[PDB]
Amino acid sequence: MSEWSRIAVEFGEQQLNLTELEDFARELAYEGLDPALIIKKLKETGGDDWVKDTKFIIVFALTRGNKIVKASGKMSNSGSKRLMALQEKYGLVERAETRLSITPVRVAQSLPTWTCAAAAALKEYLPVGPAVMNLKVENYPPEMMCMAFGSLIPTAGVSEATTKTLMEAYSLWQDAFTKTINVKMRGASKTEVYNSFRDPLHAAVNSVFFPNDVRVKWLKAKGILGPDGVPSRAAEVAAAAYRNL
Amino acid sequence: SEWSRIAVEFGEQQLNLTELEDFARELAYEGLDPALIIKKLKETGGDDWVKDTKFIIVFALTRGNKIVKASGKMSNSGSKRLMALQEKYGLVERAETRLSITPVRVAQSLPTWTCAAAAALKEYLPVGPAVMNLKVENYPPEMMCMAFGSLIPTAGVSEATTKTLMEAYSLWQDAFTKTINVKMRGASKTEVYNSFRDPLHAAVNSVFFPNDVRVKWLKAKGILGPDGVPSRAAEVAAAAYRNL
Amino acid sequence: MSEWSRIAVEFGEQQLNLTELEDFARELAYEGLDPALIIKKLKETGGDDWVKDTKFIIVFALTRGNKIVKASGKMSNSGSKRLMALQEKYGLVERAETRLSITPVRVAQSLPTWTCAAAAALKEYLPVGPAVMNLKVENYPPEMMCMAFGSLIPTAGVSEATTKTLMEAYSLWQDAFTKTINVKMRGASKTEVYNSFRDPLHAAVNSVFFPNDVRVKWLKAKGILGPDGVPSRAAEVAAAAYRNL
Amino acid sequence: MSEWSRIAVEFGEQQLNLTELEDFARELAYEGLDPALIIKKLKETGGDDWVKDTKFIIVFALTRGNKIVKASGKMSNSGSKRLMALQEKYGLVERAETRLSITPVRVAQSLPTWTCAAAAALKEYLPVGPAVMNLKVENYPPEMMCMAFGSLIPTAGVSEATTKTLMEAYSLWQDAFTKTINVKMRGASKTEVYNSFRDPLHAAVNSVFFPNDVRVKWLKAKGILGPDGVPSRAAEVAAAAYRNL
Amino acid sequence: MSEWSRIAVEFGEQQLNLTELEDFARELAYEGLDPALIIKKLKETGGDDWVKDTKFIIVFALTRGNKIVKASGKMSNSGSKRLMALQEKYGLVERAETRLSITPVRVAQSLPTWTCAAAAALKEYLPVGPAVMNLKVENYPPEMMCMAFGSLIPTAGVSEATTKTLMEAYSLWQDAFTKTINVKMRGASKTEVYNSFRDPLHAAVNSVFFPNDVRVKWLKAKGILGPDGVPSRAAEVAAAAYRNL
RNA sequence: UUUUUUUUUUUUUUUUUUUUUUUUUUUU
Repeated sequence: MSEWSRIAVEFGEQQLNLTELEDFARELAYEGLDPALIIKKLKETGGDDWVKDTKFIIVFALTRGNKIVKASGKMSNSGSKRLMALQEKYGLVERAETRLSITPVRVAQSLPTWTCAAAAALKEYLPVGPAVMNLKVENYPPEMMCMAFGSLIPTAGVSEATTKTLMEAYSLWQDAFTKTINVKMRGASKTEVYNSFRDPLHAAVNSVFFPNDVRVKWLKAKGILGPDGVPSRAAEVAAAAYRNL
Repeated sequence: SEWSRIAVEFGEQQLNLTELEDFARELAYEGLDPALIIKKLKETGGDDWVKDTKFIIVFALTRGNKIVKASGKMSNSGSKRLMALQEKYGLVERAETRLSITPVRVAQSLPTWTCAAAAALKEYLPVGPAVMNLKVENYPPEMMCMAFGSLIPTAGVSEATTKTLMEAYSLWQDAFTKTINVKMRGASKTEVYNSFRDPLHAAVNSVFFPNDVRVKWLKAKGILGPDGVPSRAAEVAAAAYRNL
Repeated sequence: MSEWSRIAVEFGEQQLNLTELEDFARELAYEGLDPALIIKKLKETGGDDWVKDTKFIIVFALTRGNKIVKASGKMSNSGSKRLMALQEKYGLVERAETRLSITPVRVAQSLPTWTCAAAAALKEYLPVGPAVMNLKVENYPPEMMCMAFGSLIPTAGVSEATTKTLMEAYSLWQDAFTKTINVKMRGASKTEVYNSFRDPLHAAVNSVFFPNDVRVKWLKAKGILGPDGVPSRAAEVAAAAYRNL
Repeated sequence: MSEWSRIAVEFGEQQLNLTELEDFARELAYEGLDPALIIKKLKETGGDDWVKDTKFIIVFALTRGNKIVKASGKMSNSGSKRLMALQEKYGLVERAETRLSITPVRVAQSLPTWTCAAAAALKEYLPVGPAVMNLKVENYPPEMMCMAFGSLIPTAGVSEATTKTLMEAYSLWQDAFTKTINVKMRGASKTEVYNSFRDPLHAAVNSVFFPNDVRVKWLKAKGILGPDGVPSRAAEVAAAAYRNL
Repeated sequence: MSEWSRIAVEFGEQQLNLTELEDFARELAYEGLDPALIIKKLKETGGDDWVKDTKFIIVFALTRGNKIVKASGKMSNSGSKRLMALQEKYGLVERAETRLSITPVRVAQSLPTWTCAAAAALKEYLPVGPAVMNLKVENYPPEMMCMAFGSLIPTAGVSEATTKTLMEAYSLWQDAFTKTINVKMRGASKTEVYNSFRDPLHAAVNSVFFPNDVRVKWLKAKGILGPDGVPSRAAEVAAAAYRNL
């Protein structure tokens, strides 16, 4: 023939090796919540005030969302004046055009070990609170009532069965949140709304920046799982409720 | 890594409940405050605010909030005064902040006046008997207004009455939404309620306009009977909208 | 609670004055055409040659439409420059965005009497011809055969019963015109096509700018209406044909 | 009332000039394309290579379409060098917006005899070839598998009955062609298809550039029309299928 | 009737020599993206390291799309400098404009002998994979979740019915792929979703790039068809799934 | 990333050789 197919066919006798091919996929994957760079801008700009600085931004992401410019107009005058100062201080963005972009939801997503705890303390003020969420699943735990907690769910050191059921329970909250927060997904099918958060959620659970030691010791402290390592009663009934309509 | 440990250490710190609660109240959602729009409305006009507001009210009742676009397709006499009132109050065609003062905002901020006026303007509203009379008969003109969302009460009256009055109200503005939006025309009914459930309930749940006067004004308009049952036009509208 | 809320309840409880309010209601209604302004713009700008300049503009609307840019490239190039010369001189537009906006059809709608006479003198050159109109109805009046006839139909001084017959007869020409001029409208129901031009037509006949006293004398002099105030034979048969699908 | 009421009345009371209005009507009458004009540009700039160059443009519209840039990036490099020169030589525009605008489709339908003769010898290369069209009618003549036969069906010298059959026979090819070529129009009804090419088809039939006498002579030589002046067997069967969707 | 109507028809009646018009029918025919044309650029620019560079591009095509800017903005640091470096050497673009334009999926579609095995190894990392598809067909062939397996569908040496089953079993993956990856294609009928990927499929299958002697040998080695030449049970079980929607 | 937002046409629609589609395609 020629160099047309002979080179192409000759490429095939090379035998693929699993680890190196996996490494390319491991190195080349979707993630938009890089814990490394997201925290550098907070600490480097503010030496000691960053601890109270991150207090303001994270609760803004947990309560209202990411539309900084749209929220500020509908914000209180006292809140808007300082929020814009924080906006100018770091240069926050509303749309995650790039990974290095600083948006409040990543800050919450990068410090979930408190964000979930803050959600427990702030239940009535959540975007989807007990007034609406409790009408879907009985006695739902308030810790899981958050957006950033998805990075705290374990993936190693605990049985995969607990991970699967806890995946289902969290996914139900996303269904309640996504329908309420977005008008487009209102009235859509159960799978259609589920299609909206496969990638960000699966990236959080498989994230390796958090060691598996901190999550397992934190979960048992809040009672979301029992001493034996299985999720609490409220978790499974939430997971079971997701199976049915 | 080192920065992995500080995140672990940061979360182990005991959160301040009263400080966090202080943050939450400041960051709680705030919407159109009818007290501030009246404040700007009252302070700018010393004595003509009574007659200047109703001129803006009828403009929002008849035409949209597009100030500049409506002025170019309107009578010359009306254009001169509207532009003068435009500069006097600093109206904005769109609502970016809570301080923004758009003509439709004034309509919803004074529901009692703006909605009784629409009763006599049956042939002048953007949508009325000329469009939806083929669906319902003897439609009440006293609620053919953009501000009737803030007039329907939920306390002091039975819950079922609130549902049907909301159910009847949705019929008028279902056609209004379909006629007013090019992309929304010919869409599913489920999309009509989904794209409208959020704005409707905010006006209903508002606690600015007193609840006792809501029913009393509605009582004199014939919408609610003396016994407390919705008028015949309410149920027939309720039955018509549910079945497409 | 607040005393200012009590101001709102009293402000709306006062009895509304219907007569004064209705004055506002008519004052804020839309009026897409102002025949005073269309004449005023031409007279003040090019009044030196306004006698001849307006004649070319209207006959263009008589024989074609509003698409200046699309029409300038298809017509003869000997006079295409002059139309483009008149394009910049007066500022014609293809769409009526505002009242100040001027289109060729608007000029025709502002001088209903002359354009009907011009249509009579140029019967063969209209987009719809008497040849297809002859098949529909015999001896159709070429002066009635014009777009701007709607603004010339009388509503006062003549009985309403015969006005509808003239209205129905004119609708036959409009039905043929709008079917030919728009390719998509062909093969449609009789009531649907009649509704595409119904709204502009009723607004045109009810216009107050053109006096009704001069409307009758012009209409009688052109042979459509006899000296007794009754339609001619051609007018009645044209209306009768329209009533039959 | 004011001057504007008087201006409208007095202008219509003026005596119109019959020759002045008649002059404007003829000037504003237009023709889509006179094939004499299109040959003027082609023949003048080409001294002796115009016969080969026209033979190059003619089949490019007959085989690939009226897009110079879109085609040039998806065809042979040997032909791209020459074809790019042809566009620069004649100033070929992609879209025909003016009567002076020159596109390969205009040249394709400006030489009706040679264009559709070429399509007969290249059946497998048409965008709508026998393979995709044999499922609608059996034994369709190759000479009609072209976009220039619309101007080959005559008006004078043949009866109205045979002309209608030829129009209907061609309309079937256009129905397959228009559905295939118009993206926005693929899922349209049968009565909508006839409206899409209603005006363009009758424009070619009524064109006066290409004489009627050669039209009937060309048809009989190609077997389309019988020696006695009647359509061939393949004509009515194509027309019948068009009538039957 | 004119000297120019005659000159237009004089060469339109000339007999056409087939060996000069069909000659200008293959120089103008369609050749889309040509395999071995993209390969040449890879060999000429990175001949010392094209083996390693090609694998990274193929992995990117498998686990991502064509938007190089969108993908690079939400992924790791180390890959971003690596992928951007390979971008300027090889000139990868997100949109294909010509035959010479190279997009990352195109490189992976001209070497299916590797990406099929690569897809099987990384079945967990495909944008659409078994995890969202095992509920459709059990024990699906792992080397199917790739865009290049269709260019190696056999056409000679095997029955046509076998090819249709392989075509159908391949048709299922895009039915899961284009439905999930395209919001517009979501909720589409089975007939129109088939036509979206029908045209690229036939060209890939009918391509003469791959000799069929090695096509079957590689296909046999993957075990989804027996040594007798009939597809394994995994293909036929997919056949039942596709036919009933 | 919604929680009182959406203002469409409203005496306009403007055709008489126009539309050039797919043919290893798109990653929201």
